[PDB]
Amino acid sequence: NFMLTQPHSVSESPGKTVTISCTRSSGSIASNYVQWYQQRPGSSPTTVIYDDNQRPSGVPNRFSGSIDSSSNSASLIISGLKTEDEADYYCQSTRVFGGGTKLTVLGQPKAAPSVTLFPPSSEELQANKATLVCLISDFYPGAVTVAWKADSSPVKAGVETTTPSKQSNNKYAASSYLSLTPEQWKSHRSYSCQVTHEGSTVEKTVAPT
Amino acid sequence: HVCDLMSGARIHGLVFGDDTDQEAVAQMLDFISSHTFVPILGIHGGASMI
Amino acid sequence: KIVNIGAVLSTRKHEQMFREAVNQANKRHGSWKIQLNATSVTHKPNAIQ
Repeated sequence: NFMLTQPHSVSESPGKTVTISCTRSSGSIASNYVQWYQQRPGSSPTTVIYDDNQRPSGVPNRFSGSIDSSSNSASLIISGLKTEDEADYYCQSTRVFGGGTKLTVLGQPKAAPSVTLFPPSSEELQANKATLVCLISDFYPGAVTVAWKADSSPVKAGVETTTPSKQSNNKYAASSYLSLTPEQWKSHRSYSCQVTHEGSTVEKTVAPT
Repeated sequence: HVCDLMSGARIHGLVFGDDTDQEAVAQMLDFISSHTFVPILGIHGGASMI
Repeated sequence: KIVNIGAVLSTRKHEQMFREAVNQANKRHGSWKIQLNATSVTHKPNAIQ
């Protein structure tokens, strides 16, 4: 089977175009047809572009489609406008969906996220539990990629990250929680909470005691 | 066979026969008759069913 | 697998869409079980031919 690649998110100002590419892992893209879809928050997905270069009835043009081979990828091109098209787009070829790219208008000025790593409390360690608390805030847009590595390899066991959501100051907030045991807490030298936001990576590391 | 025989000595009749049950042989022979003007009388075998 | 489908269609220009259309069907139906092929031939003169 193949696998579909989409960028996590992208930001574009009104009056300018934006391109998002759907990439096929194995095999050629032209071997099968591809489709593009949009989904508003809480709204059912709606067809926007189907069968490579074909506009469904009701689609007001603008949204074109590139199916050139290139690096085994097919991209989606949108005319310059930011009225409502700020949504998440997915590519589907054959029983496989795309990752999805978040698109939003350029509103408030972008703010760098604030990374803070909280080592597990001693009282929790007494209860044979270890929770790693990582908090993020003052960032735009609400899309943060957070990864956890035990100083020698990424760790995905017990990780728990809150979905970003709009704050009360036209901003976004989120947090990441990692659940571990005292044996795992004391087994590794340090644990890292990497934060990725709009291509910006901020690293904060903590050590036991 | 049929039209090479026709191309050989000039026959006028091709009294025929068979041993199978494939009804399709009747239609093929009927097609032979149209474009060659040779009377043919199938008797026994596949070329028997009306 | 290789399920070849033929035709006795008219002049080769009309046959061109046949070779084009099958790939479209191949593109639509996605599996490694349905790899069709194509062949054709024009209307030769005479009936026996």
